[PDB]
Amino acid sequence: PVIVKNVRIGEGNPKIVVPIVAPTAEDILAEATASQTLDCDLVEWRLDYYENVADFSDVCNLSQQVMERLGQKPLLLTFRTQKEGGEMAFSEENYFALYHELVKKGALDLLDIELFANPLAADTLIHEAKKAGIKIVLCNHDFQKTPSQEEIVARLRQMQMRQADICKIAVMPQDATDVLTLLSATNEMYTHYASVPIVTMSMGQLGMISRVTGQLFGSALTFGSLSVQVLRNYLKTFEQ
Amino acid sequence: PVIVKNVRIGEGNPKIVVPIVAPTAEDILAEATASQTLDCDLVEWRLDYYENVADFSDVCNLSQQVMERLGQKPLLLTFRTQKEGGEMAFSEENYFALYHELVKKGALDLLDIELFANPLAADTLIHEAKKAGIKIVLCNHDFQKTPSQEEIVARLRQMQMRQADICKIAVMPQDATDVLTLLSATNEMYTHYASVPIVTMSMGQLGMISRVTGQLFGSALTFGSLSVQVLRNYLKTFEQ
Repeated sequence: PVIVKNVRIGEGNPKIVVPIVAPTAEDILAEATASQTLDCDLVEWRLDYYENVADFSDVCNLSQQVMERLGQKPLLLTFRTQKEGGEMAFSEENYFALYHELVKKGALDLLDIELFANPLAADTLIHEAKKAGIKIVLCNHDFQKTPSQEEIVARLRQMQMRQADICKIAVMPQDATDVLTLLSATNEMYTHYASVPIVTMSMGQLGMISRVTGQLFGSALTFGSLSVQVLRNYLKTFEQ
Repeated sequence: PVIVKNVRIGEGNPKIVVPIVAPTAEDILAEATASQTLDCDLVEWRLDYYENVADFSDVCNLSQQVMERLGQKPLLLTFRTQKEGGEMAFSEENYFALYHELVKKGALDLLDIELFANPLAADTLIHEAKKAGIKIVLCNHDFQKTPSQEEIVARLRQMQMRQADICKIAVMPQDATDVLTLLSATNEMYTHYASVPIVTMSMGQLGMISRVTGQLFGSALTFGSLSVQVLRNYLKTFEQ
């Protein structure tokens, strides 16, 4: 169980994550302040939405102001790359340079790193982040399709092998079978291979059940904009 | 799609069944009247709870009174046998004799017959009930375990082969894998073999999700005492 600011990720009910996707600084701070009265456990600031994300110092400073308003909720920072659903084109070099800077002079508790990004660069980044006390979330997103159950499991297993603190995968269902594929992949990974927390979801309207069944099948985080209030309520209903 | 009093079973969202399990006629009538303002689509009266179920004429008359109070919601009549989770010991002979009288002198829209009951007696009953315009629900309940995915499918296919209007199976999960097994069995039956509506569920707290996922995986009916209020709300949230 990964413990950050008293939030026990990988224990009890799935912890709730709200994303900030606002593009202006002013709205990003407002929504951070708003999280203080939202029924969630942590906050993900999505970097690839931020209009000034190419200014790495602006981002580091802004990250400080966001943290100050979070009422001691963990702050996850994520630059989702374009090939996995992200908002903007970004060179690999800028991808790793931004993260290295946040690690040095930014505020954050967890760092999102895509499994498929340049591993040599990513591994070096991982150790620099961990040294700073940042928890690592390795992750993969397929927004077009659902890989086979074995491939989802293999990807989750490769993240754990790369010393992820938390392994995450999101896949896009095209029918109800794909949702089962994701749910089963989640169950197999969790019961048989996982010794760190894992996070999975089947995206879209078809995969929505995957966002409230985390306790049953072994998914330790769920993301809420399903809204965060409905999410907590639904988690309690399906609580084991 | 089985259409009964305008309830289109097998289309759109899962239709909600509220059971009546009160033991006295007084409370059974009270609950039938109360269903008129409950957010449900039909009503199952569990005969095996009824203190006077052995008085077949009393049951026939009571069913008439129940019907008058249903605001034109379909009435499903069910005697669940002990071996399948029922409330009382009851001979095979009295089980068929009860249903036969109901077919002739009772009021009911759907009749619940268990797959494993004496099939020759059961088939003769089925044609008599259909002749009286009654829909047949062939069904199986395992309240202690979950059979293999293939067996669940085979039982559902056997129910359809015996000319069921609706095929139903409830199984008992012992872990998360068992719930998936049931959900997967549902999906496979629905997509590859079903030409009549099917109803599936994984019992208990573990399998609670299978009560709100009918539209996604192919289950046409869901039962709520989850309460009927919560159920409809939850069906709308996960609606496709």
